[PDB]
This record gives sequence, C-alpha cells and structure tokens, in this order.
Amino acid sequence: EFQRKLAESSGDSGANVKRLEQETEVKIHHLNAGAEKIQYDVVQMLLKHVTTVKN
Amino acid sequence: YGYVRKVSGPVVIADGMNGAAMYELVRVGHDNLIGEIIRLEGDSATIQVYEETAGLMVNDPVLRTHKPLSVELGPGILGNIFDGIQRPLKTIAIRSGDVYIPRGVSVPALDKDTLWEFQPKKIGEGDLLTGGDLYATVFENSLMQHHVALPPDAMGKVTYVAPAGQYSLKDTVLELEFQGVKKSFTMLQAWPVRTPRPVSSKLAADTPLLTGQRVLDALFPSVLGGTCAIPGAFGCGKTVISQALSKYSNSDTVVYVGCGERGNEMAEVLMDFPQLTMTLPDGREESVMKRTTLVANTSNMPVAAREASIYTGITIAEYFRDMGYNVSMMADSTSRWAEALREISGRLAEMPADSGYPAYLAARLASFYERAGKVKCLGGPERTGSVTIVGAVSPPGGDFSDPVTSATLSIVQVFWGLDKKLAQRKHFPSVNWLISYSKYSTALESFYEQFDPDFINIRTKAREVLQREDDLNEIVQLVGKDALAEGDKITLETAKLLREDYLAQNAFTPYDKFCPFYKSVWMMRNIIHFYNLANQAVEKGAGMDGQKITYTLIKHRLGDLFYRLVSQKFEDPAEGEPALVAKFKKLHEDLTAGFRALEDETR
Amino acid sequence: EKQVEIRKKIEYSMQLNASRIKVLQAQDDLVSNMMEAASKEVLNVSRDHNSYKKLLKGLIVQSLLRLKEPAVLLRCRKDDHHLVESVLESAKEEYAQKLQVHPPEIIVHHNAHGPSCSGGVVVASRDGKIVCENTLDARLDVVFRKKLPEIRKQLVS
Amino acid sequence: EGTLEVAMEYRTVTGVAGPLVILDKVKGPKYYEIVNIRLGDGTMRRGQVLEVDGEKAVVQVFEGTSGIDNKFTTVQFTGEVLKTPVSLDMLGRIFNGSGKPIDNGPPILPEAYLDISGSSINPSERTYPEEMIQTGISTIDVMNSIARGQKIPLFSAAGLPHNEIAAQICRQAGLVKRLEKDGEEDNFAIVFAAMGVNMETAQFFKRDFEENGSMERVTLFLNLANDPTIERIITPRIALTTAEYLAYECGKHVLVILTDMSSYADALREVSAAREEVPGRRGYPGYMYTDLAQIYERAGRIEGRKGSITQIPILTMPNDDITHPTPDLTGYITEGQIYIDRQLQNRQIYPPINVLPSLSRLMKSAIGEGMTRRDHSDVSNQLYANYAIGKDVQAMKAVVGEEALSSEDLLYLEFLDKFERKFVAQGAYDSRNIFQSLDLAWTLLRIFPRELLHRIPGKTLDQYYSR
Repeated sequence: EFQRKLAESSGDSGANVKRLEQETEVKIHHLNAGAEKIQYDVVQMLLKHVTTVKN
Repeated sequence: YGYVRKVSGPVVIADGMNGAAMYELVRVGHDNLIGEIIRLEGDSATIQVYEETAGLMVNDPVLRTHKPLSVELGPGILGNIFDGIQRPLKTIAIRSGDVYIPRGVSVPALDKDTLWEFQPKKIGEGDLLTGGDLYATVFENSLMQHHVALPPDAMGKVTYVAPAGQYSLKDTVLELEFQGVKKSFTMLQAWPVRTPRPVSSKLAADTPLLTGQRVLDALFPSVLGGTCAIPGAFGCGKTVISQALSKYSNSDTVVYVGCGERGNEMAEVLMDFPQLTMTLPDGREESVMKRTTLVANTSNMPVAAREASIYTGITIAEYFRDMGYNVSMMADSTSRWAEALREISGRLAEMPADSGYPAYLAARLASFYERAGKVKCLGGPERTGSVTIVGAVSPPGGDFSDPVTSATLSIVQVFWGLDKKLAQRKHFPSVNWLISYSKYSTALESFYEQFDPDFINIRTKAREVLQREDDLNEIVQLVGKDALAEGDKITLETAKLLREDYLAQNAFTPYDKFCPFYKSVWMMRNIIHFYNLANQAVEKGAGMDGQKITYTLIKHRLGDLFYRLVSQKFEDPAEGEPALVAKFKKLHEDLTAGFRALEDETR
Repeated sequence: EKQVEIRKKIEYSMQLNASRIKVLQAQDDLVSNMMEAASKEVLNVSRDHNSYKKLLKGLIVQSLLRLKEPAVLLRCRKDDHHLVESVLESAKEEYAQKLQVHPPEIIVHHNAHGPSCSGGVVVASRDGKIVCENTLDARLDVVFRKKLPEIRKQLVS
Repeated sequence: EGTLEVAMEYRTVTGVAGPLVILDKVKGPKYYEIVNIRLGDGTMRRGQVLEVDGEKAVVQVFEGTSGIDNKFTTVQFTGEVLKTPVSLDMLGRIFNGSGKPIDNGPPILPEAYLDISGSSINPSERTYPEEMIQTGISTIDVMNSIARGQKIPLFSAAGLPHNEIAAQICRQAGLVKRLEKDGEEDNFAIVFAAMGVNMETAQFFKRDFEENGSMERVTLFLNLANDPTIERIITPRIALTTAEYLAYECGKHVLVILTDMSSYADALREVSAAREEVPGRRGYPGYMYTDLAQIYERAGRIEGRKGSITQIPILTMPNDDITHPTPDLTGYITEGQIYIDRQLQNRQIYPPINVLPSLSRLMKSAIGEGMTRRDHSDVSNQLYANYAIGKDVQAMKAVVGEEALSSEDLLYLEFLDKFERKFVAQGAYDSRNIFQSLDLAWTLLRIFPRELLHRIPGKTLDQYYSR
C-alpha cells in the first residue's frame, strides 16, 4: 500500500508540475500580448507627460 | 495673512502674527486645518493644530479668526456624535461617501437646513427680555423637549418675535432692541469652549443620584450635580457603571465624552446605544439616543484634541443645565488627558514638575471639575438644573500617589475606588468598600430621613460589620477561625452574606439589572436585623451553652431563613414595589420568628 | 509516511511559489521593456530643432522659477549648446515678467556627454550648493514612477 | 497634475549627529518629506524630515549615518510622504524593513501608492468585533477569547516562548461559528512584521510558515537586530498599511503579528534622545502614547467592507514587569492582555499563559448562545474565581501548614493542580475544539459540589453538572 501511495503521489506531483508549467506559459503569453498591444499608447502617454511644461 | 515658519509634530510656529491673541483660533495651510495659539514670542505665535501636520510647507499661509475655541449650540445637539473639535461624524460619513474622515473637512457643527418646529412661550411685542430667558420651546424629539433661551450676554425689548411654525436655524426667530440699537437672534448660539456659562447662583445639592447599582446607590451615594471618580476599569467600571448612569439613572440626559480610549470599545458603545430601549418615561420605551450625546475622540486622534473634547463636553452639559434638565456627564477620559498635557507641555519646552506632569495639572483639573454642581439658572422663569461629572482615573494598577489620582482626590467628593483584586475574583461591580468614600453622606440626611427614618443606623451597622471583618481577617490569616467566638463568627457570617448578596450584582439579568432604592434598603434592613437578632441570641446564653452553640443552632435548625436571605437578591423588580415590599416584610417577620422560636426551648 | 506527504506538500507549495515568481519576474521584465522603449522615444525627441527650443525655454523658465535665486549657473550639453545660447536672455525676460524682480545673472564651461544628458538643462545656483536637474532622463523615471499604477491598471490582459 | 517638477538636489549638510543629518539653506521644505541621499561613494540611502524650521530642516536617515560629509553628501527632496506600493502580489513574499523585497524576486508592481499612517476611520463607521476566531490554545479559547478585529498583545519576558505561541496561533487560527468554519477570503492572510529579532527567531518563523503550507498566503516584513535601528520605526507602519490595503480594499480577513514592540519603544527613545526633546517616564518620549495609539488603533472591522484586521502585537517587558511605560501604555490602549508568567515556565508547562492576569474587553461579545455553548461565560467566571481563591488558599497553607487546611481548601488545591497541569498545558502541535475545551473545563469544575459553584446559574447547572 505504501509503495502504491508514494507512486500515486509522485504521479500527481508530476501532473501538478506540468499543469503549473502550462499555466505559467499561458500567463507569459497573455502578458506579452498585452504589453505588445499597449506599448505604443503607454510610451505616447509617457512622452506627453514628460514633454510638457507649465509656466 | 500669516505664514508658517516651523513645523515640529503638532506644534507650529508661524511668523507675522503680531496682533494674534492667545487661544485665538487660526487656520493653517491650504488644507485649512483648525488650530489654537499656545504661546507667543513676538511676531510669531505657537499653534496647536488639532490634526495631522504632515505636509505643511514654509511660507504656507495661516489665517487668523479672532475667535477662541467655540462650539455651536442649538437644536439637534442631542443624539449626535461629534469629534473633539465638534464635527458631526455621521454628517461627514453621509455627505462624503468615503468611509474615512478627510483631512481638513469643513462641516457645520449643526445642520443649517433641517426644519424645526417653533413654539413661542407667550412673548409679546414690546416686552422686556434678558440673558437666559426662555422664550420658546422646540421638541427636538419625543420625550425630550429643548427650550430655547437668549444668550447670557444679550438683553433688550422684544420688538419682533417669530410666530409658531416650522423654522430653520438660518431664520431670525427673535429681535431685541437695547441701548438705542437693535440686535437679531437665531436658533444657533456660539459659546467659547472655556469660560463656563453664567449661573444666577450655585446651590447645595440634596437629591441623590439613586443610580441602578446597589453599592453605589446605598453605600457610597452621589448627589445630582455631585462629583465622582472611578478608576476607568474595564469589564466593570467604564462599561457597567456607564450603562447604569446612561440607561438606568434619574438624570434627565446623558453626555458621554469618553475620549482617548480604544476604538473597538467606542464602536461597541456607539452600536449598542442606538437600540438601548430604556424605560426612561413612566410608560414609554423611547431609545436613549433621543437622550444622550457622544463627543468620542479615539486614542489615535490628535493629541491636542483631548482638552478640546473635555471642554466641549462640559460646555454641552452647561447648555442643558441652563434649560433645566439634570444632565450627568461621564468622562472615560482624564487618564489620557494628563498624557495630552504632558505631551504638549514637553513639546512646548515647559519645565516639568513632580513625576513629569506639568505643574498646573491641578489647576486644569479644578477648572474642569468645579463646573459641576446644581445651579439656579439665568433669566425667566425661575428654574434649576445640575451637571454631574463622573470622570475616570488610572486603572487600579497604580497607587493613589499618581499625580492625576492625587489631583482628582483633592477635589472629587465621591470616590468609587474599584479594586483590581475584586476584578480577579470576578466580583463584577468591584467597588472596594474599605477605600471608597462619599463626602455627600451629610447632605443626603434629609432624603434618607424622609424615605426611611432608620436607614442611617442600619448603614452604619453594615459599615461597622464590614470594617470588623476586614480587621480580623489579618488575625485569621495568622491563627485561624479556631479562636473565633460567637460574636466574631456571626459577624463573619453576616459579612459574607452581605458581600455575596448585597455588594454583588450581575447586571446581565433582571435580578440585578437595576435595583431600586426600596429593594436595596430592604435587603440592608433584613441583613442587619438578622445580624442584630443573632448577636442578641448568642449573647443570651440560654440552655447553658448559647454562644457558638447557638450560632450552629441558627445556622442548621434555622438555615432556611439564611438561604432566603442570601437569595433575596433575586426578587424581580418587575413584580412592582407593592409585591416586593410585602415579600420582604414577610421575610422580616419570619426572621423575627427565628431567634425567638430558637430561644423558646432555650437552644 | 505523514512527514513524507508533508514534505511533498511543501515541495508542491515551493513549486507554486517558483511559478508565480517566474510570472511576476516576466511582468517586471515587460515593464523594463516599456521603460527602455520610453527612453528610446525620449532620445528620439531630441531630433527636433524648432519645438525643441521652445521646450528648452520652458524647462529653463520652470527651473529658474523654482529656484528663485539671484544667480544661477546653467549647464547644457555641448550638442544643442547653440540652441541654449540662442534662447539666452529670453528666459531671463520671461522670469522678470513672472514677478517684479531684476533679471538673474545666468552663467553658462563643462558639459556632460550626450547620452548622459539626452536633452534638458541643469541649472543649480552659485557654488553648486542647490541643484535642479531638469534633464529629460530626469523628467523620465519620475513620470514613470508616478504613472506606474496606471500602467498596471492598463495591463489588465 | 498638469506638469511636474524634478526634485531639487542639495549639498548643504551642515550637521550630522547620530541618526540625524541637519540640512541648511533649504527652501520649500515639506514636513515628513521623504528624501533621497546620495553619498560621495555613490550609494543611496533614504531619509525622512522630522522637523522643518525656517530655512533649516532636520532629516533622520533610515540606513544610518556612516558616511555623510559636509561637502559631497547630496540630498534630494522627493516632495511627498512615504508611500509603500501595494498589490495583491504582495502576498507570499518576504521583505526588508523599509519594503525592499528580499525574496530574490522583482520589486512590487504597485496597484497604487497608499500613504503611510492611512486615513483615519470615522468612528461612526466602525462595528464592534462580532465573530470569534478559534485560537487553538485552550486557555485563550475558554477565557480571554479573541474576536475578529481585536487587539490582543501577548505580554512576555525575555526567554519565554512568546514566539512559539505566536507561531502556534498563526498555524491554528480559524473561525468557530457553529463549528462550520475553501474560505480563501476566510483565510487570514497573515502579515508578519518582525522588529529587532534575533536571526534565529526570523529563521524559525520563516521555516514554520513554509512548513505549514501558508507560504502562498503569509507576508513577512523583517527588521533584524543587525539591521539599522531607524527602520524599526517604519516597519510596523508599512505592515499596517499593507494589511489595510489587503483587508479593506480587497475583502480578505487579515491577521497581524507585530513582534517585540519594546524594540519599537527603543527606536522611539533613540530618536527622541537624538533630538534633545523633553523626556517622559524612564526617559521615553512624552508622546509614546500617541505613537502607540497610532500603531494599534489601525485594526478593526469596518461597516462598508467585508474585510477585517486583527492584530496580535507581542511585547517584551524589560525586567518582567508591567509598570514599565511601554507595556503600561499598551495595556491602556489595547483591548486585551495575555500574560506569560515566568513561574509557569519554571514549572515546565509549554503554554505558560497565566489565566489570572489575562483580560479581553471584547470577550462578552465573541461568546454567546448563537456561536458558543450557553454556559461559556459562567464556566469561565467560575474557573477564574476558583483558581484565584485556591491560589489564596495555597498562599495561606504555605504558612499554616498542609494540616491546617480544610476540606474546601484541599478541594481548591486539587483544583489548582489539575487546572495548571491537565487544563492549561496543551500540545505544541495539537489544538483543542472549543466544545472539547468546555468539556475539559466542566470536568475541572465538577470537582466541587453543586453548592460551591456560586457563579454558575442553576439553569446551566442542570444541563451540564452531570453530562
């Protein structure tokens, strides 16, 4: 029973590690896509704030 | 007008003041923080800021106002919660959706748009009126009418009085002409926080407080307009005594000004008192929020706000006493207030005194307490009202050598000294009957005589019994009860019965929630009569033994009376005085049957 | 067995923490890419030669008004030094117009290298005790710091 | 809002005494403006403006003052108060004293900057602590209980296992309502702030939190003893700001463990002494009460939000007393006091919690028939009375001899023995259900006859005296 339990635990740990890796890859892809989408607007806003002086 | 120079903590030195008088409130910075002057050195003047000082600049403008610290009075002052500088807290929470209190909020102390009903008191045109005369009555809420009076510094002939109807504080309800010039008056009345309200003459109090708790109302009484001091204890004290003085007291209204205390406790009080359906009227269950007022200022509040909170609280007491009600103000502060004085004095670089407290602490505490006392009011009609100051002292962890404690006891007339040892033993009213005192025991002679012409003697006998027991406790701690004689044994039995029956009270049950004076005096008379009869019996010595043998005889063959005596505390007050009085008279008759039936067969 | 399963749970938690830390580090890396792109755009802004002079005049006016000192000593890059030398007394006239004060006795010499400057001026006061760093690279990393919460709010997905 | 201004940079450091650098010839100096100091070596420290006076301004430095020179030390006025960045990612990370991440990870990407010493809560918007949290320790559960939004400081002395019991509470804290309570929002999201802690204690807390599987939940701000002293006067404020953002603006129940508040009083003493201010009791600053109120009154449930903040600031008495100014003021402000006694430790009981000095003001609210057994208050009030009277009896028997004691005296002594041994003691990893704790308490009580049980009412006696 103990050997079966440890084998099942190792399999579950491997499955959880694979799921975590897949979720991490998905998250990185989403963040990269959002950054690529919004980068130009962000830089434009930043430059607009930098390149203005009052009085 | 003026500009900031120095910003250290809550102490701000602003140059360019020149003609800025002491305590003349000034407004600091763009955020417009309130602030009072504390010192001058020439063109510059020290200011206390009453608020967080983070973010003040140099040369940030400071505006003068020429007015000392003033609280706005009038209708609606009852049943509200005010900051130390008298900001309506609920108004701030509703008007601004933010749950926080924003820095430098400017909200009127009283709403200036609510419609109030006006009932003039038959004042005719061309009549003569004077300071404090009571020209109109306004029903702020049911079961609590609010009389409207002219300010003490006003007089003149009544050229125009507004008719009855709905009015707002922005309207002029009365006009007066004096010394060739006319002045107007609205329902508002601004008054400096210090400089107590004028009184025609003070008076010597005669009515007792008759609070709910049996120990306070019987052993160590306080008079209406009196002066008390409890050591601000928790579980007991600041909660049970506050509840008794608020919902179970004969004072016509309550003003809770406890500042410098825990926020959770303040929230609990402010959430429990809204329901608080005390039967203040004869047959009505109106909530006491139509009767009380909070000036809550938590511990995290700015240090300079403690004195402002205390003085606004006592000023509000004065407005009500002037109308005629017997207000009773309870201050959970004055333990944090001394700390506030130490903070400001040290920051102002003042030379400290004994134990580091400022030398003028006694003067400030006197100038606060001496505003108590029942007073014959100003103006017409003749009237009378009182203010009670049940303050707080350091908890029973420090001896009376504490400067705040010594200063209070040098002025306070009644000391309800709670002892921490009783709190450990879970005796909940927790008043130590050896160290407490009440200098009002002489003025209450008339009331005690008229209520029951034999209460003074039984009270003195109870005091003697308690003192004798406390005296021989040391001897028992050495030798033990082996040498105790009949008199000593019966004295200790009666003392134990008095301690556990009379001096205790649960206050969380109808048995001890509120003990009327008649029930308490009947318990005292029953216990003292039992003690006297038992002492006489053991002194008789019949049957060749008497003495402790007779004591065991009455504790065994007559112990049902003893059990009924120790259970007499459970007489439900809801049954009414004609029922409880009959029950106690029957118990007294049965007790008289004992010690005579016990003497029938000569023990 | 109990401690084996406890250690397995601890290892799973550590793996989860590592994954979330990797995600957060990638987020910070994207933020760094944003900052690099903003720096590149700021450097590209220096290519202009007409509105650039107006911006330099505005910057020098702002700095001189913030110091409000009797004698500043402006320092500008060797590149575009001609623009500063041209604007010259226009800033002094504008400042004297701002408030009834005599025109500052500005002084303009050593210049920091272009990439270090990337436009903007350093004004300071006599003896260099008080320094105002209005460089474009200095205006950035302050706008960035302030607007970073807005950046995260923009990075919903 | 329209256009910005780059922060001024100065060099007029005319005075450096202790942790204070005294600038001069400065203009427009804000109060509590956070400054950035760049030394001659190029390292950057961060400081705060304690006082502004005329053109001068006194600046304390967090990272110490070991390299400042009147010539090269540049100081820069950011023109703003401290603003710790906060985000939901701040969970499950460990930080330095001033908020710099030490988990080898990236700096926090902020959702917003919230100024330290957050906005005061109008008392008309607070609510009394309603629900009770199960502390696991039986002595706390039966007497001196803890409700959500409470401020219970554990009073301890040097050497006592206050850190161990704090870790036990962190591992065991949970809801109690009808024993019913995923609960991710119900997860307490503990925020641990350590000031002036021996590195062994920090390693212990780190390992305990890692082992208990809470590493994805807890958050650690550490100010070790070797770390600069001044950061100890900022770390708890940072922790409380983070807790406020995690609870009120995010709807998570939050628990806070401030460690060694005496190590904060020491920082207050150092700062006050360095400024030549008027001292108070034992030389502590006269405004220590105000600072302690500011650091404690930032916990409690709020009506408009589903969150809550419940803090357990542990405290170390200097010479194992209470009259010392710091524990005294803490007792004045906080709504509770848990006492760990040297006598119990000398007798080798792992929880040395002396149940007699203990107190919780909000105890009467957490308990009740709606969430606890109806006899809870009676049971507690009786055990307390019997323990106190039995202690008096034991003191008397210490001089009159064991023979002079009466039958009631012997009953009280046996009650004391079984109370201090079977009841107070508990496993370092074993909890006790509140109903199980009440059952144990009833077993302890039933030693005495029904007559001696004066506090317990007969109605509760009938349902419980036999069981």
